[PDB]
Amino acid sequence: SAVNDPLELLTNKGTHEPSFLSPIWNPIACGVAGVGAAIFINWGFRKPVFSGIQKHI
Amino acid sequence: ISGKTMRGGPRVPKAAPYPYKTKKYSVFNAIFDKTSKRFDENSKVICVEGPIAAGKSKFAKELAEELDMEYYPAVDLDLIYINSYGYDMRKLDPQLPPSCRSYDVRNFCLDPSHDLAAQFQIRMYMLRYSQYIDALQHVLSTGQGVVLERSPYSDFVFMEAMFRQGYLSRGARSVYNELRQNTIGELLKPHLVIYLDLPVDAVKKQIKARNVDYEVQSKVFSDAYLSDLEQLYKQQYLKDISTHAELLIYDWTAGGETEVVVEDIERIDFNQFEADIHNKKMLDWRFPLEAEWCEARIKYCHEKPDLMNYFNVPRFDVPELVRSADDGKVWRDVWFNAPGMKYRPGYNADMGDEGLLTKTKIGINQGI
Ligand SMILES: Nc1nc2c(ncn2[C@H]2C[C@H](O)[C@@H](COP(=O)(O)OP(=O)(O)OP(=O)(O)O)O2)c(=O)[nH]1
Ligand SMILES: CCCCCCCCCCCCCC
Repeated sequence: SAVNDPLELLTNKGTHEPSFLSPIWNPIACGVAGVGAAIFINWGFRKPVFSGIQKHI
Repeated sequence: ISGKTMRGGPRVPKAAPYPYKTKKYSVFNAIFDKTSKRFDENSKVICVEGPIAAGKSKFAKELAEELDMEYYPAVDLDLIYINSYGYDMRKLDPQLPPSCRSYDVRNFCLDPSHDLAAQFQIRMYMLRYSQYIDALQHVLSTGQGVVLERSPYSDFVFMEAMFRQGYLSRGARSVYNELRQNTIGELLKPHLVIYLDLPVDAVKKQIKARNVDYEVQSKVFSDAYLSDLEQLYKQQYLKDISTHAELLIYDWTAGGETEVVVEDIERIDFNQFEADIHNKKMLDWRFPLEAEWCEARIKYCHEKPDLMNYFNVPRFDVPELVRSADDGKVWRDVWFNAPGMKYRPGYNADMGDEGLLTKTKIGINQGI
């Protein structure tokens, strides 16, 4: 490419393969955040950490 | 307040009693359930009173049986030293520091001049507070009145009795006065009080009617101390309460009988104080609307952690009520690692509780 065309700069040709964590990172991080939030709830109410697994699930 | 005999039988409720120990009453629960649909002439707070030894427990139980009321005995320190699993925490004192050791009523009687005794007096007031809301949860939510063996209003006289005898300093008196000014204004004054008047010597004779060892080998039960309680009661406390509650004073030198004490209650007209809306008698217990009744029931059911968190005041100038930080950490690692209080009392696997894997319920107004 002897010129830097902005149309050619912005058009997704498809040569960028997404990563392994690209479709899966946000649901597993939000699930870990939810499990940790339920753990933190059970810790602050002086329960066992893995006592109520209904809240965890 | 009609008794069992004039009513023709057992008391019938005016409506269904609210499960206040199981269902949480809040603002959104106040629409469907109303407070004043259960109130009647029997829905009044009666506090029996008196000196150290006056037969308050048997007389209060008989008054609860005859008037169809709930009996509430005087709170002792076995409510927190013995937890919900029955483990007494008085056996933890070798591991605990000497400023963090167990101190109960018999420890006051054997050692009056100890520092933590002042703490004990403050602790007793909190325990009385911890039953009085439990009194006011019973009157407002179910509609059945209660009888109290002693009152949180009736506990500053014990503080001044220790102070004039020399068991408390000026600092502990100022601290307990500050907690009383912080906390007593949120309570409703009782409807009726019964004081069992006794002389200073005869109570000592009633000490020999009990024959317990720690109250006969002690030092506090003397002539000046019981006279100090009698003077404090009859010159400050009953005169302060008689502007709100109908006071009944009986002489209890003899054995007495609870039926004439019942029959003096129905001779009192409780509707004569409702003619004036600014009357000092029954002022805290009158409510012009159903929404004010539900407002008080919300304050006394959903805001019991509020009234228990009003005790969090800072006072560091005294050296009797300040726990050392190394002693505090040692006390935490002994007391909270003990069997029966490692976790919340529902979820304790060490004491045989089963089904913890699917349990997510907690107690309403429960000490953690
Ligand atoms: N230090 C202290 N002791 C108290 C306090 N309240 C009660 N006591 C002690 C004093 C006596 O040892 C004992 C007497 O209890 P009460 O006077 O409440 O009556 P008692 O338990 O004897 O019941 P009774 O009247 O006999 O039915 O309790 C208090 O606030 N401080
Ligand atoms: C494309 C589908 C994605 C589904 C979500 C990602 C996997 C989640 C696995 C479980 C994560 C939480 C474990 C505690």
